[PDB]
Amino acid sequence: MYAVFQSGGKQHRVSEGQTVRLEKLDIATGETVEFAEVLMIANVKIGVPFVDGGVIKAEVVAHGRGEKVKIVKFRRRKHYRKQQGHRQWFTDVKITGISA
Amino acid sequence: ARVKRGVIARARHKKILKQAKGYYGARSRVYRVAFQAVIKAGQYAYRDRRQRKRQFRQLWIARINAAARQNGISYSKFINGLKKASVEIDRKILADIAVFDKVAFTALVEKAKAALA
Amino acid sequence: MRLNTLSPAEGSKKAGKRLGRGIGSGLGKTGGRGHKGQKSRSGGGVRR
Amino acid sequence: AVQQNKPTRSKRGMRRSHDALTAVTSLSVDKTSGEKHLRHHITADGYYRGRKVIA
Amino acid sequence: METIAKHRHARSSAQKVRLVADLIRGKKVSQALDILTYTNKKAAVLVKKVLESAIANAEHNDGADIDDLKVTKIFVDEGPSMKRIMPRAKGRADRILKRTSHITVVVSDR
Amino acid sequence: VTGSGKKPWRQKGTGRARSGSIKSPIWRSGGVTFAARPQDHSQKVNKKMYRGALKSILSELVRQDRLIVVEKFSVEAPKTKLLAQKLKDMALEDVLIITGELDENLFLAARNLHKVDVRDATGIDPVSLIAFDKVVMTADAVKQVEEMLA
Amino acid sequence: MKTFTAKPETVKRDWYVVDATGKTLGRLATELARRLRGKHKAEYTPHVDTGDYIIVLNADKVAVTGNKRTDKVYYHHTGHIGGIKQATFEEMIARRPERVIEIAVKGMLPKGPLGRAMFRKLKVYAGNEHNHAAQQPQVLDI
RNA sequence: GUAACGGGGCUAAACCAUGCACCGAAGCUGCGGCAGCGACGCGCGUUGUUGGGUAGGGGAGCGUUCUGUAAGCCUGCGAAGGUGUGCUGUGAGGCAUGCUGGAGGUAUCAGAAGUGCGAAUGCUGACAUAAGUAACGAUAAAGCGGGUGAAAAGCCC
RNA sequence: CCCGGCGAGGGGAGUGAAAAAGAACCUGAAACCGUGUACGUACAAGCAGUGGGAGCACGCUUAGGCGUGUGACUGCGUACC
Ligand SMILES: [K+]
Ligand SMILES: [K+]
Ligand SMILES: [K+]
Ligand SMILES: [K+]
Ligand SMILES: [K+]
Ligand SMILES: [K+]
Ligand SMILES: [K+]
Ligand SMILES: [K+]
Ligand SMILES: [Mg+2]
Ligand SMILES: [Mg+2]
Ligand SMILES: [Mg+2]
Ligand SMILES: [Mg+2]
Ligand SMILES: [Mg+2]
Ligand SMILES: [Mg+2]
Ligand SMILES: [Mg+2]
Ligand SMILES: [Mg+2]
Ligand SMILES: [Mg+2]
Ligand SMILES: [Mg+2]
Ligand SMILES: [Mg+2]
Ligand SMILES: [Mg+2]
Ligand SMILES: [Mg+2]
Ligand SMILES: [Mg+2]
Ligand SMILES: [Mg+2]
Ligand SMILES: [Mg+2]
Ligand SMILES: [Mg+2]
Ligand SMILES: [Mg+2]
Ligand SMILES: [Mg+2]
Ligand SMILES: [Mg+2]
Ligand SMILES: [Mg+2]
Ligand SMILES: [Mg+2]
Ligand SMILES: [Mg+2]
Ligand SMILES: [Mg+2]
Ligand SMILES: [Mg+2]
Ligand SMILES: [Mg+2]
Ligand SMILES: [Mg+2]
Ligand SMILES: [Mg+2]
Ligand SMILES: [Mg+2]
Ligand SMILES: [Mg+2]
Ligand SMILES: [Mg+2]
Ligand SMILES: [Mg+2]
Ligand SMILES: [Mg+2]
Ligand SMILES: [Mg+2]
Ligand SMILES: [Mg+2]
Ligand SMILES: [Mg+2]
Ligand SMILES: [Mg+2]
Ligand SMILES: [Mg+2]
Ligand SMILES: [Mg+2]
Ligand SMILES: [Mg+2]
Ligand SMILES: [Mg+2]
Repeated sequence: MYAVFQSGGKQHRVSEGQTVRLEKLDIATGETVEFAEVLMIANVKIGVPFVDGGVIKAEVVAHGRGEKVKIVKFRRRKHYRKQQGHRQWFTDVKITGISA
Repeated sequence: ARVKRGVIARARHKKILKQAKGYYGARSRVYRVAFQAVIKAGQYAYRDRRQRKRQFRQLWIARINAAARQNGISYSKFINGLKKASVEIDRKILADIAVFDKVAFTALVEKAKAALA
Repeated sequence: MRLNTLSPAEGSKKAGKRLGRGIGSGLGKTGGRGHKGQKSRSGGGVRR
Repeated sequence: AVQQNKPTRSKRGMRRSHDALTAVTSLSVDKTSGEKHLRHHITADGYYRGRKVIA
Repeated sequence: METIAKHRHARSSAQKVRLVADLIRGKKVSQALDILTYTNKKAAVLVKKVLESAIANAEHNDGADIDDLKVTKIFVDEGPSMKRIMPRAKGRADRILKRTSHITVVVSDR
Repeated sequence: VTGSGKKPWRQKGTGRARSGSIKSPIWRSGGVTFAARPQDHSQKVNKKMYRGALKSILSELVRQDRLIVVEKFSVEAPKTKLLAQKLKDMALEDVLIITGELDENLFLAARNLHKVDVRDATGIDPVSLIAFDKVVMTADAVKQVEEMLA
Repeated sequence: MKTFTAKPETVKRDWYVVDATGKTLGRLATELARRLRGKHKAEYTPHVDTGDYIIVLNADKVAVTGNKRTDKVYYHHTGHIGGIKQATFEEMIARRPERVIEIAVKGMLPKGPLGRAMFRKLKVYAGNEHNHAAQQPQVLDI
């Protein structure tokens, strides 16, 4: 069984027991989040746009920063160079139940 | 207050040469070349964080098109149908369903067909 | 009050310009002199 | 005429791919003295094909 | 039980000596000594003396038997170059490098 | 730099970077581009700013309980052992002692104690007031330091 | 999750047989190119050959519109100076009729190692017979 | 050398008209993050908006050597340096630690600069490349026996 | 003591806290040159990377994926001053 839900301006196809990395949620580790807008559940219920009664429950398992990305900007012959680092925050959630 | 540059200079050159590991010839060995190689690698990586989003969407669309045409509908009509059905499932998920759950993809096509007809 | 707990007043000690020390500085390469001409030159510039 | 670009260590290695020496495939054994020798050459003790030919 | 001999500062470029070293790498020492005997190279003479030294070291110091020994490792490193001046035409001087080599033979019964 | 002013090689034709002096700062063994000269690093301190700083320092020493005042500070003989014992009785170790006048015996007693300095009131300086953990002042020295600073 | 990729060692490639008789050259070629590349499969992966083996029969009976039978010219250069050679469609059909389809498909396949690998799965025959009954090709109508 | 559709190919996959889909950018939106400027409130929140840049102006920092703080602190139970590895910050960077090293190092807050290099046909040293290539310097010329020697075309007879 | 030309050079032994402090001697960077191992590479066209990515090898705590090395194939892509 799997469900499709929106979180962090992205969509995620998940089953129970899966750990899913999302954009940071302002929720503590251990705490339960509910994704009540569920686009699809296949055991096939297809939302228009959301499956009536569909909730995915999940435990927040961790917050953290992803791998460092280096931003290099360089304009050849124009005496311009700029570097920046980036680490994107994430929230890992473990899916606990799907229910239409 | 004379300052010798050796220790700091070494550290800087080593930092660049570490980033140039795996590069061919002078590009992994020689500072002058490795520095250019590392800058260019960074320019490309910047560009390709944008291109990656283009390339994956292009891949998903191609797969949705294949799967849609197996179910007797073009990509362009399929997407129009899902929009008229008010299905907001994005191309990443549709392309994944197209591969991994062909029956659910068939159900999406049937929903899309019903919306157009 | 010790010799390692005295600070100058804020704004009293601005750092000097150091020309010709790389792109980041904003004064690299030409050192704020622009490109060529008499005013770019060492000892260059017209009298009062 | 001279190179416009320094040839690589790779290219140097590739040119030298034909420089390897060939070992003597086998040494012959004199039928009398039992000495190893180059085939069709006399032994170091001056035998050839069982006969003491030099001294 | 590996036993080494080296000829350090041998008067030959490493390139020239390496041609000979490649013939005997991995061979049994009896086969190696035969190969070197019928290799018509100055380097064969140099490498053979180092191999004979390594064998003698293995027998005397390490209590080996020649019949068990193989050339387990052999390599030639670049030694110090002697710098010399070659007079060329029109008063121009060239540097001659008289290249030297460090020859290392390792013999073992494993 | 010691050397000739001879141009190392001709301006044109040799294929080398143009040279003018063997003493060029670009060159090994050449001059230093902006060779240091002996400098006077002394700054002016306005009289009033000096005196103002001393008053601020002295006032902080009082607020921090680092200024101790005595009626008298003396040792009998010019003997380091006497001063060392006198100081450890007072719970002192690192101390500027400021007296009304230069006394021979206290000066000589303090000389081999690195943590201890003995001044007259005239020879106070702002660094020493801050540097030493405590400052002992004779009552006479206080009178003179007040007279100094007004 | 990461998007699926086909794996070359696990790809299922089916065998098909197409009759070229009376088909418009270019309109057949695009459908061949599509299927050789595997663009018809949901498992389509740009860097993997996911396509099918395709037998084309009756290549000599492929059709072209207009005056192309006489006027479509195939050029190649031999690499020797002045060595520009030409053949009309009708001459190509007479001499080497499989080449007409093969050339049409090759130009519609990706360039590079993978595109060349994709082309190897196309088996063009001048006539109505093939040697590949062992591969059990299914009829594919275009 | 096709060579005046980018190619294949196309009789539409051309052109015209009409219409609806879809693709398509670092544009716009979504989600997360950072910073500038300004409000409105109490350096914090909320909210608006801005953040492509050469010359160039303005602002804020990193690190290096040296002076004080320091007769302190760390260090033979292993300093600096060297070399890996891991962690960490928006960046210059920082921290930790394995190995090497074998005696120095130096927080903090201040102070001073021989304070940062890829270019200057830069300067010095080292080391490459061409390359085991050209060449081995008069085309008067060598051959053999014997000797000596670890070895002899070249030395001795 | 041993190999070697009563060599050069080396291997042992011994000294020393250390000889990978052995006199070409403190530390011992880099270019440059090797030996070994893993992976790739002999139908393949270009600034040699970057984005995607299979396979293989070696390690690891869902027994799982993960990490490290490599990088077939593929989109994009003409160094720096
Ligand atoms: K200026
Ligand atoms: K001089
Ligand atoms: K004293
Ligand atoms: K260390
Ligand atoms: K300090
Ligand atoms: K230079
Ligand atoms: K060479
Ligand atoms: K690529
Ligand atoms: Mg110094
Ligand atoms: Mg390296
Ligand atoms: Mg500027
Ligand atoms: Mg200029
Ligand atoms: Mg101008
Ligand atoms: Mg100007
Ligand atoms: Mg001048
Ligand atoms: Mg050129
Ligand atoms: Mg060769
Ligand atoms: Mg002359
Ligand atoms: Mg000097
Ligand atoms: Mg005065
Ligand atoms: Mg292309
Ligand atoms: Mg022509
Ligand atoms: Mg986009
Ligand atoms: Mg935007
Ligand atoms: Mg903008
Ligand atoms: Mg800007
Ligand atoms: Mg200091
Ligand atoms: Mg400088
Ligand atoms: Mg340099
Ligand atoms: Mg520059
Ligand atoms: Mg040279
Ligand atoms: Mg030769
Ligand atoms: Mg040549
Ligand atoms: Mg030749
Ligand atoms: Mg010749
Ligand atoms: Mg001669
Ligand atoms: Mg000799
Ligand atoms: Mg003779
Ligand atoms: Mg002669
Ligand atoms: Mg004679
Ligand atoms: Mg000796
Ligand atoms: Mg050591
Ligand atoms: Mg010496
Ligand atoms: Mg020492
Ligand atoms: Mg040393
Ligand atoms: Mg081919
Ligand atoms: Mg191949
Ligand atoms: Mg090529
Ligand atoms: Mg390209």
